[PDB]
Amino acid sequence: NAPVFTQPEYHISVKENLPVGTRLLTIKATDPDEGEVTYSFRNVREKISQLFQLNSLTGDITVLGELDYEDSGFYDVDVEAHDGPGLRARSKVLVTVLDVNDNAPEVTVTSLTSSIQEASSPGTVIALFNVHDSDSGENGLVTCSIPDNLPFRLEKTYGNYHRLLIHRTLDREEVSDYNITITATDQGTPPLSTETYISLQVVDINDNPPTFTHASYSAYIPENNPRGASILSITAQDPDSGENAQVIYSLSEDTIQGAPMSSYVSINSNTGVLYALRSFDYEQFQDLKLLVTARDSGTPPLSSNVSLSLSVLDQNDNTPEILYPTISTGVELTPRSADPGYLVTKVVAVDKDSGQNAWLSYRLLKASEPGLFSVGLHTGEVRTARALLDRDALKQSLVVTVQDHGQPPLSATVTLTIAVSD
Ligand SMILES: *[C@@H]1O[C@H](CO)[C@@H](O[C@@H]2O[C@H](CO)[C@@H](O)[C@H](O)[C@H]2NC(C)=O)[C@H](O)[C@H]1NC(C)=O
Ligand SMILES: *[C@@H]1O[C@H](CO)[C@@H](O)[C@H](O)[C@H]1NC(C)=O
Ligand SMILES: *[C@H]1O[C@H](CO)[C@@H](O)[C@H](O)[C@@H]1O
Ligand SMILES: *[C@H]1O[C@H](CO)[C@@H](O)[C@H](O)[C@@H]1O
Ligand SMILES: *[C@H]1O[C@H](CO)[C@@H](O)[C@H](O)[C@@H]1O
Ligand SMILES: *[C@H]1O[C@H](CO)[C@@H](O)[C@H](O)[C@@H]1O
Ligand SMILES: *[C@H]1O[C@H](CO)[C@@H](O)[C@H](O)[C@@H]1O
Ligand SMILES: *[C@H]1O[C@H](CO)[C@@H](O)[C@H](O)[C@@H]1O
Ligand SMILES: [Ca+2]
Ligand SMILES: [Ca+2]
Ligand SMILES: [Ca+2]
Ligand SMILES: [Ca+2]
Ligand SMILES: [Ca+2]
Ligand SMILES: [Ca+2]
Ligand SMILES: [Ca+2]
Ligand SMILES: [Ca+2]
Ligand SMILES: [Ca+2]
Repeated sequence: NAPVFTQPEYHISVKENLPVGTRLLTIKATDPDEGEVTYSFRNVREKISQLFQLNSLTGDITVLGELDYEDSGFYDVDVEAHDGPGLRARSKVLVTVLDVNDNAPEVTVTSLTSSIQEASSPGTVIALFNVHDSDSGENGLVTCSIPDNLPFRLEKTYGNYHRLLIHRTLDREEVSDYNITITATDQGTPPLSTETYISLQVVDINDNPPTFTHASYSAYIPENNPRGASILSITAQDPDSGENAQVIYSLSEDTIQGAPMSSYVSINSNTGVLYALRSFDYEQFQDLKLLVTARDSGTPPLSSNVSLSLSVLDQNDNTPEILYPTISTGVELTPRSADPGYLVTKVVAVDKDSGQNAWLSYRLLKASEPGLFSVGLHTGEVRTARALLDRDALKQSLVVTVQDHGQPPLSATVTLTIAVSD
């Protein structure tokens, strides 16, 4: 009779990743009469013909083309058998393909937002993306990941549609740009990830003013100073960017000695270098109060004020004046009967400067009769040091020198003519 298969249908359950040529199964037919047995496909299917290879003699079924679960999951194959002339025996072969997580998730970004205002309202849609995975089961479910520390809340809009919203108010002065990476994680083991990142640039509002490094300033200038002298350097900082962060310096206008402030001090608008336009004579005025403003470009401008206090330092640049005596007989008198210590005269002198530069000391330089008189060091009193004698001359002359105590010191000289009275 006809041959007999060991089973009218053969089953197998294999994974889709089975290498080509791997033996799938083996079909057996036997003749019961007492040989040569043919094994051939029955109704050849083009997909089944490409995907499965069997020879007649071995009767083994091996893989000819890679099986993709995503293409087809079940195969119904018709097989028969010949003994030569006799009736062809029929038998089915059923191949169950299993799913292997061999497709990482594919993320398609539908909408996006590439810029956001600093003081913007939270809740703006940053991105609306959808993820699709070709695999099946838990190998096909997908989760969307965003860095944890970054303060935003991501939620799923509907089904596999997700939204990326702003949970925390944004401020440009913290970080400039963003490289936000959403990583798609597969649930099937081992998991397969596919990450996609989006770029962003933060809009910058002019909401911060320029701030000075010190709440108040104070500089010092010598009395005489060159034209265009470098007095100070001022610097203010603006945490913004672009036009909204440039600094421009100005000197608020006041009046000194009836003259505008622009007469003595200028500032460079770009570099806070304070320049002195004239020399500040200490005996004319000692100090001036200034106000420095710093603004930014763009609209509207945003500025700040700082209180500068400029002080001129005195310099010994004035010789003492001897107001007494001047060129009334220039001759002072002294009695012949004058006791020791008689106040003959007293030198009067002043000094335009201040402090040690206005500290006068008078000393005796030259005397017609040496031990007769005495000049008070700090009072300038010309007095008698001894009693007068008949030998002493009728007309006397002293040379007094007035010194200031500055650095370096300056002196003056005066000759006193003192007549001896009788
Ligand atoms: C965002 O950052 C990632 C890094 O986390 C960047 O990825 C780099 O890409 C270059 C170019 O192909 C690779 O050579 C590096 O290996 C990647 N860095 C890694 C893996 O850490 C990505 O290009 C950035 N994109 C934007 C828009 O900023
Ligand atoms: C600067 O002037 C503004 C108003 O013009 C004022 O609000 C501010 O207090 C002033 N600066 C200082 C340090 O007082
Ligand atoms: C010019 O130079 C002086 C030093 O001589 C600085 O102190 C000033 O700030 C400016 O830079
Ligand atoms: C601001 O910039 C000036 C330059 O003009 C410096 O001299 C100052 O010390 C501050 O850094
Ligand atoms: C008065 O005295 C001072 C200091 O002794 C001198 O520097 C000056 O020239 C004048 O003679
Ligand atoms: C006082 O005396 C001195 C002498 O050294 C002169 O140099 C000066 O001009 C003043 O007459
Ligand atoms: C007064 O006269 C004397 C001369 O003894 C000078 O030395 C002095 O400088 C001042 O002219
Ligand atoms: C007496 O004479 C002297 C010059 O010898 C003067 O310096 C003095 O002021 C007074 O006239
Ligand atoms: Ca596959
Ligand atoms: Ca698969
Ligand atoms: Ca997958
Ligand atoms: Ca801000
Ligand atoms: Ca800003
Ligand atoms: Ca600003
Ligand atoms: Ca002077
Ligand atoms: Ca002076
Ligand atoms: Ca002086």
